[PDB]
Amino acid sequence: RNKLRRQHDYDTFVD
Amino acid sequence: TRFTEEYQLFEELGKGAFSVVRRCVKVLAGQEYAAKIINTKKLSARDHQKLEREARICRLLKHPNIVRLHDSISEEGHHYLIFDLVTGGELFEDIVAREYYSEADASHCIQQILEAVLHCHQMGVVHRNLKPENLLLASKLKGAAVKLADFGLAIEVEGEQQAWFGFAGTPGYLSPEVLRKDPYGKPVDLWACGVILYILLVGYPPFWDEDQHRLYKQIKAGAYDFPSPEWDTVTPEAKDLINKMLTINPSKRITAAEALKHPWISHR
Ligand SMILES: Nc1ncnc2c1ncn2[C@@H]1O[C@H](COP(=O)(O)OP(=O)(O)OP(=O)(O)O)[C@@H](O)[C@H]1O
Ligand SMILES: [Mg+2]
Repeated sequence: RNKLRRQHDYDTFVD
Repeated sequence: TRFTEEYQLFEELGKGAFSVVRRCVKVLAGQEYAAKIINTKKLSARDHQKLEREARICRLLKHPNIVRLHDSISEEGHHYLIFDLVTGGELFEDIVAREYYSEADASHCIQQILEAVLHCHQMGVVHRNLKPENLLLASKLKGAAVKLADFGLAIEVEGEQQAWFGFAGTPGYLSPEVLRKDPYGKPVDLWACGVILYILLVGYPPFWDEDQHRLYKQIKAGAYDFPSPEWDTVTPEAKDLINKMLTINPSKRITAAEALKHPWISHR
């Protein structure tokens, strides 16, 4: 089930 | 040398690739700020352009719901972007603590976010990194003002002209057009507003997966839904505005100006 978590930004494509 | 003279550094608020944000005090004024400290020692020409871009965009934006640049100071080996300090913490923290907002509280919150976004768009600025972590509360008092922050990924656009400006943003908030690697512009910010509004009302995001490739597949397809029990008492007008924000086709996606006239925001 979907969770509210902090996430970092990407400034380029990351697989 | 205006920074070393006038200002004292205190605790770290956050950290980037070549940068740090720290509370600072302009000592003789008795006033506290957020100093973004960029280490410019052997910085590439591209990374200089990105510092100058952020400086230019931050100077441009004067709005009650946008963090205000107070000063920009170039010293030998460090650049200082001094911003008014916002002390109420991140919208992210407040959602987690409160679990979710009431429709009234959510509408008032999203209304201020849309006014910040509208101002950016009117000034030829696309943020690209909208999310609850990048929205700061003016105080810990209920209904305190929301301020758009962190223009590190922001771009300048020429009117309604769109292009492939490259891949940047935060996974859960990325628009389909950025993930498809197709031309994009101001609408990416409205997609993120839809993710934020969704989170405000039930306190969990519309797109989530342990597998990033599966997350991107769900976002590109607009595969969100309104499950029981948390959506059981949410108005259809709230759902309508979310649907218009989370529209795959950015040409058909609601704009900031249009969103601010939606009844769920304006008839209130
Ligand atoms: N005026 C301000 N007052 C208080 N805190 C601020 C202010 N401006 C920025 N911050 C804080 O500085 C930090 C910014 O670093 P952060 O890594 O979160 O930036 P970002 O570009 O959004 O990167 P990421 O994509 O990883 O979130 C955050 O903790 C944010 O709350
Ligand atoms: Mg941030």
